[PDB]
Amino acid sequence: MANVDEAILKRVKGWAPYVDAKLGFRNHWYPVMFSKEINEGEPKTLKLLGENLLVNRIDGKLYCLKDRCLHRGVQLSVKVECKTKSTITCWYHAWTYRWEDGVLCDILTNPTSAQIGRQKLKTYPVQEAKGCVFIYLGDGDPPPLARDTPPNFLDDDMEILGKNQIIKSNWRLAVENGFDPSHIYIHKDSILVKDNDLALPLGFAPGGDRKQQTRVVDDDVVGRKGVYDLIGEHGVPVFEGTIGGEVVREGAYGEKIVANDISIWLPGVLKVNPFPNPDMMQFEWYVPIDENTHYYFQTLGKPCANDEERKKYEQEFESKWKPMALEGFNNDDIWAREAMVDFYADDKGWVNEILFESDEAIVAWRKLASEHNQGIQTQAHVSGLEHHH
Amino acid sequence: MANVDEAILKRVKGWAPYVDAKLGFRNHWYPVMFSKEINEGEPKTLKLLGENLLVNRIDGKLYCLKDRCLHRGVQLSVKVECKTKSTITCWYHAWTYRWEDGVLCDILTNPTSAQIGRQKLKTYPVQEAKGCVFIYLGDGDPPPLARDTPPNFLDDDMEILGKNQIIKSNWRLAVENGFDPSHIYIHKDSILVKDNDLALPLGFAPGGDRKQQTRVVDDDVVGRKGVYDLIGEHGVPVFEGTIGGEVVREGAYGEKIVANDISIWLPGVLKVNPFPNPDMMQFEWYVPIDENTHYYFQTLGKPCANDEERKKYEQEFESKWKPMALEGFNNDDIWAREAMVDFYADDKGWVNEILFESDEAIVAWRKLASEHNQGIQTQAHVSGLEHHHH
Amino acid sequence: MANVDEAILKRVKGWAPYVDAKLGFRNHWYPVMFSKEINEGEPKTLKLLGENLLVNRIDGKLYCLKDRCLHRGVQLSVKVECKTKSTITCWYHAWTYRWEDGVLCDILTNPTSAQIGRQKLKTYPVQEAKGCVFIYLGDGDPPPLARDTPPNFLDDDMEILGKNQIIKSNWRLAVENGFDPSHIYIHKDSILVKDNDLALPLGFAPGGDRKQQTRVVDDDVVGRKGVYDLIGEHGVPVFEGTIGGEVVREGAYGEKIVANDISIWLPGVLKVNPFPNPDMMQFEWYVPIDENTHYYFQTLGKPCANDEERKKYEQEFESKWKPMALEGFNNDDIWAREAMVDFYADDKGWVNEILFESDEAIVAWRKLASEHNQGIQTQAHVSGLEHHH
Amino acid sequence: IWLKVCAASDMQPGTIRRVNRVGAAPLAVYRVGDQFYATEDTCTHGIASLSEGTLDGDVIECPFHGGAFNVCTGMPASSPCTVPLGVFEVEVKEGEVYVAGEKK
Amino acid sequence: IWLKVCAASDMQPGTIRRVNRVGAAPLAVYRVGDQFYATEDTCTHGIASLSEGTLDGDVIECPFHGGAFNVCTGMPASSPCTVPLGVFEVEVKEGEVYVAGEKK
Amino acid sequence: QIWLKVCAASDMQPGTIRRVNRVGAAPLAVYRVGDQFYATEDTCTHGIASLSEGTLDGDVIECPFHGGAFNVCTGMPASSPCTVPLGVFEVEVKEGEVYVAGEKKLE
Ligand code: FES
Ligand code: FES
Ligand code: FES
Ligand code: FES
Ligand code: FES
Ligand code: FES
Ligand SMILES: [Fe+2]
Ligand SMILES: [Fe+2]
Ligand SMILES: [Fe+2]
Repeated sequence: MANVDEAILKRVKGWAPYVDAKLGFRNHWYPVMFSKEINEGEPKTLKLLGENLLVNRIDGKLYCLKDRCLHRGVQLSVKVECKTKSTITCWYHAWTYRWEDGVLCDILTNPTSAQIGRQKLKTYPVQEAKGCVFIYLGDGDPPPLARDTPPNFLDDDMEILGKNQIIKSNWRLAVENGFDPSHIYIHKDSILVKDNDLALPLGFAPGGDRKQQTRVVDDDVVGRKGVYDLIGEHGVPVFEGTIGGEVVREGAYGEKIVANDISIWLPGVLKVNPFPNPDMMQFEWYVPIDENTHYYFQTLGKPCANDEERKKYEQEFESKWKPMALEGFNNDDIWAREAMVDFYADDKGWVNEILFESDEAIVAWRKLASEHNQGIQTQAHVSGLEHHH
Repeated sequence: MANVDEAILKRVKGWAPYVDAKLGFRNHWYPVMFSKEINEGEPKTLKLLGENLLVNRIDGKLYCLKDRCLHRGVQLSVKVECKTKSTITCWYHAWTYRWEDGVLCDILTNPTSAQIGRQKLKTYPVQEAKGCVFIYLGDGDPPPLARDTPPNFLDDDMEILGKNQIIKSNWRLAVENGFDPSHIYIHKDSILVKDNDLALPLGFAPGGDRKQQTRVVDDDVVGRKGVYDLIGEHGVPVFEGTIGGEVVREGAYGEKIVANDISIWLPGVLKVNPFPNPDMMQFEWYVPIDENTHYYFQTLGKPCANDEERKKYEQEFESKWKPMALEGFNNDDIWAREAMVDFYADDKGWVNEILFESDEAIVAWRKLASEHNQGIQTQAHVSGLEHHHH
Repeated sequence: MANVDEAILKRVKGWAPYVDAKLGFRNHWYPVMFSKEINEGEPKTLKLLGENLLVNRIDGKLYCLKDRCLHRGVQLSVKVECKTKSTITCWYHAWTYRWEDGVLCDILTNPTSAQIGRQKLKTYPVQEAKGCVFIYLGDGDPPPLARDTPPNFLDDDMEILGKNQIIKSNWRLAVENGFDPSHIYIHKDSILVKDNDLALPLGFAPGGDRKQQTRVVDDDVVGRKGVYDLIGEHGVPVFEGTIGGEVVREGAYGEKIVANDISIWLPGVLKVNPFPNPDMMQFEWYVPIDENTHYYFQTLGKPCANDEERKKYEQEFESKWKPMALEGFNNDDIWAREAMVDFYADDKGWVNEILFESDEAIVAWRKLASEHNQGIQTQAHVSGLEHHH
Repeated sequence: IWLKVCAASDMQPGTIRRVNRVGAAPLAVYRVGDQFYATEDTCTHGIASLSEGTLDGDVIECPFHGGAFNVCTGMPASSPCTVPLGVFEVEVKEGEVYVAGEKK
Repeated sequence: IWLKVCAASDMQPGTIRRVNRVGAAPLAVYRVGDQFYATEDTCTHGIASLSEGTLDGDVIECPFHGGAFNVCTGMPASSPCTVPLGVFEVEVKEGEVYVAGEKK
Repeated sequence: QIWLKVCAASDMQPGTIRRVNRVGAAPLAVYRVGDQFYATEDTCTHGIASLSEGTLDGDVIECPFHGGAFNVCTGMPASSPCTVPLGVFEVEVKEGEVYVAGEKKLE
């Protein structure tokens, strides 16, 4: 709420909430690390939606506290003091909080303080699923994690493996690039295309009406909100790039057909199926860290019936899929996102961009996101909500 | 004024002037370096209250001129040209000023210029005391230095030694941390505690009413304004820190009793007595350089009756007190100050902080500072005061 | 065009347009590099008046396109794809533009797009003269280059040699320093003074009336607009600087008379004649890159009747003039400009500066520039012009 | 040639009406007071449908970025639009609105 | 049980009176016009005394940070306050002000 | 040279300024405030601007260079950036003729 110039928001009537959502959407689950990255009794720091957080594993369960003391606003993590299994004590004046509910249960520097038991450090729900750590950066009782994950990600037999890193671009630039039907052009020379014999066009000549270009899902059995890119349904794949009539580039004529269906879902996760191989799927999140950075949380899923297949899959992932696809294919997506930063940095790109046909997919996402997000994160949420009677 | 968003200042009615003083208080004396650091005819540059200054020693006496030529506003220090003993010539167009009164006395590029003798570069009073260089960053005739110094700092036999450095935090965060009764918790593991057998509690359980937690000084005959931390006069010291009623940390049970006499004084200097030893005193200033930094001017005083004694003290200072106390004890104060930067950087921390009992001392200081400061330094003082004919 | 606080512009009634021209004057020619730095088929990037541009040489002729794709605003230069001799293809979605008119002629990702042939990427005129590349950062058909060059620079027999670099200061601070009669004081210890036996005063005691201090040119048949510094016509040069009546510094008493004819011309080029030698001239531009930087385009001219003289001149330029003059003399101008940055950075210096007699020259320039510039560049020109109703 | 849009009575002044055409791009019909106009439906600055925009007098504002055009001349009225819109001929024969198959 | 605080006339309209309770947190009694209300005196956001704050209608403004509460419901009216204030019903009989012994 | 002949009181309209050039001396500025006449140095003390080219608002003259201003009666600064007082020269009208002092007033 109120993150962009009001004059700009007034102009983008089709999707003002989205353009305003610089810091991301509040009240959604977000993956931030893998389960194996946080061990028992070893608090870890991270920044999500502009908020500094602390995550700890106690008796195997994860807990999340805002990494900012209620007293003088210092990060507890500057000098972590976990003096009892269930609490954390601020290094400054020893205000002590319970990981379970964030209640200020003790103050070593003044055991008679009237503040004891009268204050609460913000806590956020944390759930582990498929080896991934999800945090509900929101208020109140959280909805099922399924609402904020693409279809099949939570399937029992779905084996998930991935990689996570910090990328220097606003989360929206990452989402739009990933769902961009015509951006496939930047992948024409990817080693995956040649090494995994993929069929990959340079783009698409749209067919049918604009309504047929996408399929918006307004509600799933679990309340999911997303959009499928159907440009290939009635569109013509372009395999020969011409300029003035002369052929200057060709797409890839591999035999492996991948990415039959691509969908983007709130709060901002893309599903490409099948990819990077006919028997696999790719689910990737673009998690807002702050207004200029995001976590590029990549995962590859493959149904595995037993420990035998999970083992083989893990070997194939480390030896081929991670380096050839997650890096060999998606690395080009990283600098593409970074390339759009300047144009949108002053929020003016949201007005001056000149869109063409395949962008109907992006527009559908912007509208869906604007209409169904569960809240706009504001700088005030970061410093402290403000209201004057 | 006009340093902080008015909406925020309206919210902190108890100490708005203090919250607005991001650049510090004008019209007060401030220490900026030690005498031995400025030698004859060796001009030195420094920034105080956001203003670039030049200090020089001529025939032993210190002079201070604003380091910004009246002409095109460049710093004279980019290329110093002291062509005569009593003057400095700007390297750009040679406008020449007298260190003694800042008067533009000559212009080498145009000896016929009408500006000659008709312009004056800002000068500030400079005074040396106890081996420390104090600059009165203010206008008009300065008050006695004693007004802006803690009691006993100027005593005849008090030998002063110290260290100075630039710290990355606003000066107010440094002042509050220093006068913060409960912050003593951050010093529980200091090498000084064990190595100097100190008795040091973890905190305090206040006793009595609010008024009794401090003693506001506004009756001092020399005019100094400050506050004494009396939390220990009715409060029970905390030596056993508990969580859920169980002891998880204890204080230090050393023999040496220290720091039971703590006071903060305008413009921003703390006095801890006795410290770091029962026969010594610590006086430290947190001098505003700009909105984000301050000089952490530390001094330790110990009465000495002669050169033999003051020499013994100096040796003890270099081999023990400086490394064990000034650094071994106060280094934790430095990162503690830095840790509060983010919360207060947007000026929102002044509204969102959740205070507890011992902060009564900090509140008293904020009120005293707001009511008795001699002026709010503004960005306009830095660029040039502005006024439009009414 | 509102680049500075209105309260400040209201105060500087004699030259508000100039004070507002923080990004430079639009609709003027500006030198940005030397011809030998741009080779056939090798596009080069640069920023001029805050705008990112791309220059390319095709069949020996130079072309300039704005380095920002119309689609999502990325710089084409991130990954240059010139697929045909006359075009450049954006690496992102393959929007293809013609170098000669900027027309969007093809889109490889969708050859049926309605945008093809309807959109046009901004182009700017480019002209090479005296081995220097000039770009007309303006709109509409350009005026003759001579209008924005000092007298004699384009003389047939005038051989031009020089160097260019990026300096960290607003272009105006560089211009004023260059035309500043009394700044000659900073050159009193230059090696060129002793090594080239120059006569050089420390300053000037002006004589005559205000009007006599300069010669404002607004009747040049070529349209040139500039000012001549005539302080020395009635003034007594200072060769003995005194303090308290005591001589503390002396000027240079060499035999070579130079820099007795100095003039500044829009859009911001200084002509010093004769300099650095009695038989040479110096022409230097202070080209706006952005509000904090400028190109210091230095050129030295010397009449040469044939290749023989040109080679000899070239040799001396490399062994003497460039190191002893352009660097040995002008290097002090570089940090002098930088020294003024802080005072003017907040625009307050334009109000608080305390000028003296010789600054009459600078004032004349400020007024000439304010009255005769061809346009004020604005941030909107950079992001995309804005207008309502 | 001409195509049947609607009855002049079916459009309240200040309203817009999208006209879908078979095998061709859509058009937009605007009723300004008691006069009717027509232009391409697609905004020249992107892929927006101008019929989903806001009409103020004889100026239509695009819902996407706030660009605008004069519906009579098709000329840009507000940034970021710069490319003139295609204008089509309209005729009201006997309380009935008609739009020309091609642009004037 | 009920605490006899003071005579209704001991308080001028729009004023606040702090009521100390040995072995208990102090209370604040507010006189809004000719009505009386009571809450805990300590601001829930810090150590400020609401009795030293500013009363605007039925809303008490904390002197420290500008946080505020509705003296009738005890609910926060302005940030940064987030924890509801303890409220004590008040009764005025025969010109004497009485405040409930325990929060309710 | 004590009194310099300027012009006829008639030659000046209320609220105007006249520049008085002097041989071998800095120029003066004579201001007519109503029917009263005042004079100061013509050169702004903040730079090299000619105050006679500025704007007179009542008894306050505004410099055309940076917006600084002075009270023409006292010569004291009225608006920043000016800080140095102007030299003031007595003016008297004898026989309908305006005369300005050749030397400035002193303290
Ligand atoms: S800032 Fe954490 S206990 Fe004081
Ligand atoms: S900037 Fe110092 S003499 Fe000109
Ligand atoms: S950003 Fe250039 S073709 Fe899409
Ligand atoms: S698509 Fe219409 S203004 Fe951009
Ligand atoms: S102590 Fe009351 S609003 Fe903070
Ligand atoms: S020269 Fe008059 S205000 Fe600056
Ligand atoms: Fe991609
Ligand atoms: Fe400390
Ligand atoms: Fe120079």
